[PDB]
Amino acid sequence: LTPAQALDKLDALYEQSVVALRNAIGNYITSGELPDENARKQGLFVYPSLTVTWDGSTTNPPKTRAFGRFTHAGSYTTTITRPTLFRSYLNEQLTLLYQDYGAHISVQPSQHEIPYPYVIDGSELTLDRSMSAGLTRYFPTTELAQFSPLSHFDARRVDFSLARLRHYTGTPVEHFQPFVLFTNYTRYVDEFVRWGCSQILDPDSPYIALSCAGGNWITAETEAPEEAISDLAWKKHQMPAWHLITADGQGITLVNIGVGPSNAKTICDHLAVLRPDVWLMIGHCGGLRESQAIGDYVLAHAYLRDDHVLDAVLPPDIPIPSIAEVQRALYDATKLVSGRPGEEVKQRLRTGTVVTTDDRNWELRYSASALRFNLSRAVAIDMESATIAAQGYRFRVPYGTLLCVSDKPLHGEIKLPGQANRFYEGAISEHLQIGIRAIDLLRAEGDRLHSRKLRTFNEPPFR
Amino acid sequence: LTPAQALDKLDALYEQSVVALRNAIGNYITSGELPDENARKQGLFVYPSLTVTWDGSTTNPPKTRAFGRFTHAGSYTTTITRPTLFRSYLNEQLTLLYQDYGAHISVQPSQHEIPYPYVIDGSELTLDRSMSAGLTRYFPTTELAQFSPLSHFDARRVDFSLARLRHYTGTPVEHFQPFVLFTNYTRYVDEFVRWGCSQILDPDSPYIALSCAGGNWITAETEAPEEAISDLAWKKHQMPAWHLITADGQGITLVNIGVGPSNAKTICDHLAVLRPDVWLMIGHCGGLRESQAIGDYVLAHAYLRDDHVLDAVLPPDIPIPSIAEVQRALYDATKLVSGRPGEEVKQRLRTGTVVTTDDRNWELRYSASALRFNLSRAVAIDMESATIAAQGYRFRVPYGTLLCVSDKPLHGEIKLPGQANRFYEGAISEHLQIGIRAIDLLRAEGDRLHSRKLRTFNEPPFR
Amino acid sequence: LTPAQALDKLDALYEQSVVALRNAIGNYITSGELPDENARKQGLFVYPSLTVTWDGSTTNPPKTRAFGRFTHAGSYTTTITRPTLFRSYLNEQLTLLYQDYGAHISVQPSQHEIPYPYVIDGSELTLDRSMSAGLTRYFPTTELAQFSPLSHFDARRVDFSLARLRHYTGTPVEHFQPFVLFTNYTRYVDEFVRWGCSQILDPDSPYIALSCAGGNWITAETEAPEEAISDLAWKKHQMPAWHLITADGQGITLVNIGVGPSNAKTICDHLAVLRPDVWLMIGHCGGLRESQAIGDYVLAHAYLRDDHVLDAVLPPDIPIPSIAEVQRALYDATKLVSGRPGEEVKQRLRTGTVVTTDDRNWELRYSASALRFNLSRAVAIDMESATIAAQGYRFRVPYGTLLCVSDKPLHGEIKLPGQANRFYEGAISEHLQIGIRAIDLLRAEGDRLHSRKLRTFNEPPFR
Repeated sequence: LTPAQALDKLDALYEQSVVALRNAIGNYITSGELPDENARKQGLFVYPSLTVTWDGSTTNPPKTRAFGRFTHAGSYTTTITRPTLFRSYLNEQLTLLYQDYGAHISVQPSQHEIPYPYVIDGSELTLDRSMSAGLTRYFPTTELAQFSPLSHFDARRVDFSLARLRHYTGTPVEHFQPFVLFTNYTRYVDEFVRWGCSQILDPDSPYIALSCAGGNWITAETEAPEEAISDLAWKKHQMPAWHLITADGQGITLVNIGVGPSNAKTICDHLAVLRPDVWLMIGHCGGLRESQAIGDYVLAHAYLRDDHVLDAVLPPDIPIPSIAEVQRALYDATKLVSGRPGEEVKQRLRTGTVVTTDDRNWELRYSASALRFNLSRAVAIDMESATIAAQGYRFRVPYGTLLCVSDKPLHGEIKLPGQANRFYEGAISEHLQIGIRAIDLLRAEGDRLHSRKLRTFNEPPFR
Repeated sequence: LTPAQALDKLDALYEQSVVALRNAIGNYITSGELPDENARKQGLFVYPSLTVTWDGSTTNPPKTRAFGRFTHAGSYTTTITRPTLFRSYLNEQLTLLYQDYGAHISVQPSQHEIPYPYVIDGSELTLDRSMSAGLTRYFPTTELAQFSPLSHFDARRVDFSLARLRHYTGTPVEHFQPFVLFTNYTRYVDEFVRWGCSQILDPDSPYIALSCAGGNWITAETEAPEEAISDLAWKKHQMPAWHLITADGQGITLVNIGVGPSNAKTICDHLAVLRPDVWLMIGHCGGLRESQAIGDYVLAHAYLRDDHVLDAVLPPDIPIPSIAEVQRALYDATKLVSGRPGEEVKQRLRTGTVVTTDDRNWELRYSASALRFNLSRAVAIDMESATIAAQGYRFRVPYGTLLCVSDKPLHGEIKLPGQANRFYEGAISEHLQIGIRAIDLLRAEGDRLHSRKLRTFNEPPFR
Repeated sequence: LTPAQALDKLDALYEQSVVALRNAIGNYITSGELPDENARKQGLFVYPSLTVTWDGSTTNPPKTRAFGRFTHAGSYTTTITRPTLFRSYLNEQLTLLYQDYGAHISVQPSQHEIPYPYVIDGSELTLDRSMSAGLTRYFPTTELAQFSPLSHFDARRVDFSLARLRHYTGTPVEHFQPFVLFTNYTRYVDEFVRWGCSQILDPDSPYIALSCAGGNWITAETEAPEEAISDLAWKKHQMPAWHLITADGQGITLVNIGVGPSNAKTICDHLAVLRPDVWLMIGHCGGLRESQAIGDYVLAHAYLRDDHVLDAVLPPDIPIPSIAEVQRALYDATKLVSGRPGEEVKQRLRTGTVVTTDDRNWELRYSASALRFNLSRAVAIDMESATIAAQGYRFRVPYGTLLCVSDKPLHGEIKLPGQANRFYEGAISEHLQIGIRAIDLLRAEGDRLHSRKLRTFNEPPFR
């Protein structure tokens, strides 16, 4: 079976099942009819299954490629969902294994049923208690409990996160671009939207659309480009997102994750299933060194993890490295945008260890932290960095952090983003531009972007 | 010196210093003039100091009162800030020690200077780098490096939190009421404002005003009571607050803390300095038992602390108890507001252990958590409870938690806040009313509210 | 006082004290005469003391330099030993502070006496028990329990390590060069000596001498350059060293630390006092990825610390970053020497996380380690790397690791250093050359080499 063939059969089996599940739900609601356990056993409400097999012998198998590689010979399978949505990705991946390895591709019904909530296209159902109780009782519901994996996530895990992304983001998952930017300050999105609307108008710019948290779709032929940032978004969605789309889907997605490790973890948990090409943390931080000035930039080369939120799945003694590719991009982008070539940057940019804490009022316990700050040669403190970085590491998503000093806790200039602090607010536009330029630089690097620094021993074939 | 005298002298010394500091700042800005180190040594920019002394001999000293008591004989002192703001509190406290113990009160300049940022009534003065550098260099600044304590917080710690409360809350600290309600869902404030505006209109209701996050002040003689909830509030402030004020300052303050342990901890750190009479957690949770129905209520009698955020200052093995007074109020209010002719609360209310986690996607690791959930006899899971409760314990603020099941993760009904949930949205109004009634019941209890369950061995004299 | 003046006075006071101490010892040995407690109180047997003071005001103080900087105004002092030995270093350092800050330099007797064992130049005066007991009783001994630090180490700590370096190394501390190479396989020194002797003969090469472990001094005018590697060295010294010296003392020192974290830690502890410019780990490792071929190179970008030896002074959760400057040099040198121009290095060079263990037979417990190897995305495993890197971090000595796969434990190719390993043995010469070329590249970078990534908050003025 070939890539295009597999994709078509996945589409077929998927659509068929969701349509079948919808009907059953409809019938149960209109009359009280239940599906026959026999047809289900046949794969009535089942996700398609993709299996790739490799004999284990090829002339010269790619030994340098970061993804689309095989560690050993055997069969790799995985349940698939939303084939159309992942068309490109699945094509690209299956193609790599088909050609470079001459792998056997096969598609068939899985043993896993699609939880009914994921097939209800419109809105969540709102039947009376007796009705809901019946649905959860006779239909496929989510099951919290959960020879080789072909990809990082299975169908259920992906459907789970797609629903969440939409809810938290107030945006359709189809609009998400491969290059992500995370911010922890509302003004960054103000600046992003402005620069975005502007780009849409320039006929030379690839940016043709702007998806907005809340539903707004802005294009070059839109009447009132002011509805871009509807204040209602921040009340409806916890982590508002904005997508600057391009025809080839190589735009920039910006998510305002807010503040705290909890949110940073959560958003990455879901965004990971879209297999982004990279996500950068572009936000404010507290400068810990006497020589830093508000408005300066910090490029993180390591993290002191005091965020706790990931300690169970990724112990604090596991090193989270930097991605050279991303570091260079971040560094060069700072030279370019900040208008200071060579090593003039040194006066505006500091590269060092960032401390991420889950305690916003960490200042009330400075003495208790001082030793570790010193021990780690801390240069700045924030609340999302390490988390974003750890998640990128966990999910194989290139990551990086370029923060901007919004204050100096240890040197009297204590403040809080969202108050009277002109030197930081004046840095915002520039800061955002550095992130955007880094993305441009990385987007150009093509495949060089992804390296082997994130691969595990049992790394799945799909990127 | 008597209470009223002490209060007047504190007011005098305080205003004098803040005025002196403003002048010095103005002079330095207009000309470049610096204050003379001699006048400062005299207490030019200094916080007033309040000292209460007790000989150690009185007929029958209160041995049962939770607060306003002396452990031993001696002198107790503390720097004071915003005497006017704390007029009632300070009066009530000094009065108890003055009469019941015949204590000696004295007010004098302290050795601590008021950090200039706290005297700048308006926003920050827009100064260039050279100017700011000078201010932080020649004037008092907030420093992290920080006979017996008279109160829980000193002037600097208090000023620090007052500025914060205003920023996070979008409200003036003068409007905060003694009875606090914390919510984690935007709809609760919608319901609170509605019920509030309504009360303001009822001539029999003590509620005469409604302070709104953002600046709005609604009274019985206000034209458009719709500006109560300005959507812009949720963009400008992280933890919007609303105060239903009464003439005697015994109203109800509601803060939407949002989601996560980080925020819960932060807000409590600052709100603690206003010495609230009680704070209740009124939010949604996930029901963990199959016999629970969406919309049911959970009264927490214990907490499994998986929030991490407070592990350093309060180890997980330190037991956080329940306050019987608050429990009864919460239980009775559930009977009253929810009460139905032919039924017992047991069918709607479950009393048990709540798990508070910093991991929103804890479901992705159920197996790893299952043992502890069982071990703890967990009944519900949320993200703020334990934190609010632990902070209450730490700051001696009676606390309680009454949650409402918004979904059942372990039983095929995963629903998210804001998603279409017929039976949880329908419970919000009643839920809020239970909180409000519990407050009413506690407000009536007068002093019974506060007990000795929160006192430490070195408990300060002031409540 | 000027740098040159300070150096002369340090030399004077130092020589004077060591001479005074020798006499006193001589007198006690020949007759039984004890020094008078009065002359001692005057600084008879005392180390010189160097003090630098800074008013705290300078036009534009260096805010970018990695070393020779002041954090605040005040006085910095330290006891000094072997001024002649450290002449260059002390000169360079005092000069930076003298000119760039116009600092006040002063030299005077300290309150610390030189332990007599450090003044016994030969150490060959055998004394009976009664005599030794007397010496330790009436003279300055090495006390184990040993206004702001001017440098990282004090006179006693330095003397302590200089003695050790000589003993372990079988070399005079005066011969140590600023650029260090650490190896864990004897063949690397064979290759180093060969390439060294050869360089000494080329009239264009800066290398004019070769100090050998054991005592040999080889020059362009030496008869038998075969005595370079005397087999007796490996029996006499635990960590033999070899120095390729140049007229300006910018050669290359190579130390064969052997195997194990204990040795790696120990050698660094002592070598640190000579304030090297950099030290690189050039040794073999086990390749953990099936795509790696024996002979391939591993550039470490992070370390999984399973060495234990440094856990107490540097907790495993403290991140040990990579030094970009060193990483580039190592990377570039691999391109140049490995003659694989461009991105083709990828096939020979793998950049990733290295696991350092103190358990050579770790293979007997693979299952127990597999989880962490995977968790850390381990690429190779060795026994010195992390330790060397940690020590570099702790002592502010730029560091880096470029290992060469000598075997593949996880893939049926286990090989022991010294066994017939066609593809590892054939790469040793190339490997060593990569290290040497990295040093050449770094040596050219001048001051760029040192960055601020290693500075602590209380970082001493001296490099």
